[PDB]
Amino acid sequence: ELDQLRQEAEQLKNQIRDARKACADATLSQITNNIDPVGRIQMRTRRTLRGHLAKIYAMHWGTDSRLLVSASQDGKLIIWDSYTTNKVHAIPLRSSWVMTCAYAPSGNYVACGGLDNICSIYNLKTREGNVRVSRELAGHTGYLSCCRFLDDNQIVTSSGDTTCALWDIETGQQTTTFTGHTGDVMSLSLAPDTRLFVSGACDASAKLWDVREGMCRQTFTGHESDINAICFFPNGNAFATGSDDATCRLFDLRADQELMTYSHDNIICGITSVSFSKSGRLLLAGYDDFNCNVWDALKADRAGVLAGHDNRVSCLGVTDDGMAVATGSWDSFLKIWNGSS
Amino acid sequence: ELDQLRQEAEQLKNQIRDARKACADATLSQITNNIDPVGRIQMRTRRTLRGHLAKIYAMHWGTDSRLLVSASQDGKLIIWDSYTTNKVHAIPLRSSWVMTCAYAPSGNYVACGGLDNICSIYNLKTREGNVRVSRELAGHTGYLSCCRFLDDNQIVTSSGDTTCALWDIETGQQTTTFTGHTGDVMSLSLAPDTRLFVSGACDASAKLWDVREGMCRQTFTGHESDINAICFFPNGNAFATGSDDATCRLFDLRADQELMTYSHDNIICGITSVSFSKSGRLLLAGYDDFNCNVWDALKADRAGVLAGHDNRVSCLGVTDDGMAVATGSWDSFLKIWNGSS
Amino acid sequence: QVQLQESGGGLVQPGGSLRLSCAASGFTFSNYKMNWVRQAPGKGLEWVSDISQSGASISYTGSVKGRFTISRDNAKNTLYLQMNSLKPEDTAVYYCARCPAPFTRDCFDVTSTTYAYRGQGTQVTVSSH
Amino acid sequence: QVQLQESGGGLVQPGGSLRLSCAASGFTFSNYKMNWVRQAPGKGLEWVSDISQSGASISYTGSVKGRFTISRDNAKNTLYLQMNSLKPEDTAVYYCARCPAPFTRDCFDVTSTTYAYRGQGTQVTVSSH
Repeated sequence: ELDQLRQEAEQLKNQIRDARKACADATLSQITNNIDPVGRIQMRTRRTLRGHLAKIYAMHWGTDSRLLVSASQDGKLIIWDSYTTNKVHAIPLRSSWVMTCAYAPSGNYVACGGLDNICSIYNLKTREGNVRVSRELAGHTGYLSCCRFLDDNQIVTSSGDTTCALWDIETGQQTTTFTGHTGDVMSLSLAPDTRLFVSGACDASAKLWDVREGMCRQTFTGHESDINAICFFPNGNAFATGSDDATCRLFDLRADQELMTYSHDNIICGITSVSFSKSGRLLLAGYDDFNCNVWDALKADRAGVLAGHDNRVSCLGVTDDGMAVATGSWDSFLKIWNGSS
Repeated sequence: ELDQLRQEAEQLKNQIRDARKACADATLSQITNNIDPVGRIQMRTRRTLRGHLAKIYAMHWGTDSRLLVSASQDGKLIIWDSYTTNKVHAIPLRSSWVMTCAYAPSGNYVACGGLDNICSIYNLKTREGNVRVSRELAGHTGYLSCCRFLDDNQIVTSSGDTTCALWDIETGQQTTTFTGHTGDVMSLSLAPDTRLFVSGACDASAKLWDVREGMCRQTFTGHESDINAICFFPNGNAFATGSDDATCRLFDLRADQELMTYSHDNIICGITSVSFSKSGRLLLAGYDDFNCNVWDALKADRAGVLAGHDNRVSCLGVTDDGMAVATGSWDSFLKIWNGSS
Repeated sequence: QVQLQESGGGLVQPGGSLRLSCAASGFTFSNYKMNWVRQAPGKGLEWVSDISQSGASISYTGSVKGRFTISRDNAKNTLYLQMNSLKPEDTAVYYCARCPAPFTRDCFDVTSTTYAYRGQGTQVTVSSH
Repeated sequence: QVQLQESGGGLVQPGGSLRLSCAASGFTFSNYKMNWVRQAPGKGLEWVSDISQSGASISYTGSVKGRFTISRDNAKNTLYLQMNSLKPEDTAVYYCARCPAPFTRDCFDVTSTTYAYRGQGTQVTVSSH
């Protein structure tokens, strides 16, 4: 019984591999030879945000690219103003251990989660000005790893039990459950149209899930170790993935296979956060070796390096307009980098 | 390696059985048909000895058939005078649990033992009249089951670890060790000439040991359950054994096999003690069903029944001259039975 | 001489069936209570099942109830253990043991290292191949 | 895709010799530390042995030290476990495991129920016949 199913599964993997090989018309690097190189990029720290007691684990940018949300292990959730550096809110978290935080597109609500396995969402529309726990979600057995906002009522949540959930804020119950992973889901990214989202887990694989039907569409297996960071391409037809093996890989949904791999012999440390620019030409990946590297998504060349953190860069975010990049490390500091002419 | 040795042992065992069958010229019962039956024997309780607190476990007669030694589980070792009922000594034993007691042929020393695994010997020659522990022996791991006196300096001891020892009183160390049993040795009997002694164990077998050489000579396997009692024939060329299977069997050293079995359908209880008479014609075996039975050693007929005990007859002894028989039970009473004309 | 011989055993695929035979000689089989004992690799002896003199009373340990069937035959002087739904954890050496005393409900040291009233035993290995 | 295939095993007489082969594909064998894990019947997973990237460091469990030998061939991308003087209690299902991260000395959850970087394994049965 088991043998006949395992052999059939292996035959299916072989067929999928053959299909992938058949459609491999050429290589992305080969067709990008006749492209002017991006060249050296110099970015200078414009704003430095300090005040967090413990290490910063995650952060999220705002829709207007003005307010950002940061979470630290001390139990503080601080909303920063990137322009004037002013602090707008400082929410004392019920659980000190927080691993992720999300900013709603409307900015009215802010989500978070951590080892408590509880996704706490706070409402900023209160007239009194006192922030409060608008809603609490408890349906995940594993540690809370990531969460993204779909709208004012729907949120996509990732946990460490190899399950992703789609919660409804008003009812406080899971609407759709995604169970197709064999390892802890680390992070997920939302498509520009908020139709499909891909998730990276500890099984060295990335799965594409549809919000409505709730069934996985495509599975990508090109990494050698745990996948830590995932982000969508600006056009939504591709996504870049980072792992512990010191390698970033770009996957194309239409091609159903990896397009190019960004790896360096000198680099041997892991990758924590990755994100694209507005145009998608640049790929800013935060590395474990106390600094971040800006790669060229087309030429696989190190466009620039950002070394301004005393510890590993835990999170990295890019504004919607791409004006600046905010990097949070374990040194309790948030650095905002902007290009100069 | 194990198979080639086990098969050889089985082949040897077959050879012994064939040798036993070859020499089986006839049956003892067949040749005793032309013998006048013993007839009914009526024995009356002449002396009743009381004063022990707990159950009597063992007793031994003296050489002169005047003084007897009794041991009780309460920790007392009382020397009784069979004629006038007077008590001569009452030894407070260090260990309450006592399973055997011995009376030296000279009468100067008395031995005892029990669950403590210590064989305590007391000297009655003290001029002050105050008894004391003359010697203590500690070389047995199992419970002390039986012990018999060879002389004032040599004692044969049986323990519950399938080991029999020959201690030297003056030195207090084992002189010879007998290790050929696979079960707990319950009791042993001394030959009249003190050259060979037989031991019965829980492996449903009886072994003959040589005191000087220290090596087993013959092994008898005719019982079905644990052997509890064993006694020599007056002439020394045979011995009778009692077991839990409610059967007594007579074994002949020269014939190397059992001669005749004393069993009754109505009797289903175990056997605790057995002893021969002066002439050996009678077999007085103390049964578990609250009474003792006197069997005919040549006709396998119940000569008489002694029912004067409130509990199981733990021990039974016969004088050297055969005038009377003393039986000890768990009712704390010692009954002396003598025949009447 | 009381001797017990065990027959049957060997390699058995999990979920299969097997039969164990215990031939007794040297005593009255009907009168004595019977027992079965097993010893797993690296573990001690553990009691498996028991059957009374007439077979009117039978018992089983929790790990085997409903899987094994114990029966005795007085006329043929043999004891049986029917095994089915075998699992890989049941591999062990099975011993045919006799309660030491007759006409008795108890038997104390059947599961003892140096018991002198048990057979050599046989090896049973539930291994898939 | 990361996959590990185990070869060798089956029925072996006690005191004999055996060889276990672990073929690894889908990653750099040299850069990842390797491990051997066994699961006895009715018991949980237990760590057997480990070998470093270059093989200069090797360790063993107390129940196995001096009995098994572990070696790795980077050129052939294979891992070996040479077993001799086997005992009946050594029967178990052997898994070939890999440390989750490269260029690291620590392996946290190798001996875990839902480890996703270990092979299917092979069955080894040390039973005499």
